[PDB]
Amino acid sequence: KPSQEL
Amino acid sequence: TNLVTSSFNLTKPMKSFIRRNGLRVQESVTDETDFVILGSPPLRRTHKFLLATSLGIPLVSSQYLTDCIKSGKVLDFRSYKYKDEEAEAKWGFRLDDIHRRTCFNGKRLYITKAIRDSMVGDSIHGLYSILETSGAEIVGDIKRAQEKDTIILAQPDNDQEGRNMSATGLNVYKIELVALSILRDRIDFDEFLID
Repeated sequence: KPSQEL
Repeated sequence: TNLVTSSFNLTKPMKSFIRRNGLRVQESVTDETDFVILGSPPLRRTHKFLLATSLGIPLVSSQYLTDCIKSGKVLDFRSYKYKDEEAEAKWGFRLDDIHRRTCFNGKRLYITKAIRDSMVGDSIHGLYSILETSGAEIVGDIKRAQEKDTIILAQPDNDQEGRNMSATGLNVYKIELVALSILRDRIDFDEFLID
C-alpha cells in the first residue's frame, strides 16, 4: 500500500 | 548514519551496500535520522517528507544510493540533495530551507470529528504525528477548542463541528494549513480560512 499524501 | 526512504523501494543490492558500510534504514523519521531518501520527482508530499522537513532533516535523491554502489564508497549525500523546482513553485516553499520548524511550537489544535472519521488510515495518523512532532498539542474535546488560543482544522463543507464553531465567531481552517505551514515554516492563516 502507498504512503498517503497530506 | 541513519536514513529513511519515502516513495522509494530499496533493492537487495542497496540493502547489502547499506549493511556493509555502516548505514542503517529506519522505519520512521526521528531526531536521530540523518537524511531521508525520496523517490524521483515529482515530489510526493508524504508524511515522512513532512516530518523530515519539520525536524530539519535533509532530503536526498534516490540516485545517491545507486551512485554509492557504483563508486564502492559512501559518497557525500550533499551532492545529492533533493531538487524539484516545480514542487517549490507549486507549493511556495524552498527545499534548501533545512531547519527545525517552530511555527507549531506551543500551538493548540483541534481536528474536527469529520476529519477524524473521513481520513481512515495513514492520512490522519500522519496528521497527528506531524503536529505533535512539531511541538503542538491536540486539545481534548471540542469544548476546549472553542477558544481563541486554538487552531480548529475542519472540512470546508459537510462538517457540523466546523460550522458550529464558525457560528460562535471562531475561525476554522482547512487541513492543508498543516502541510503548507510546515513547508513554509509559517502559518498563513488567511490562505486557509474557511468561509
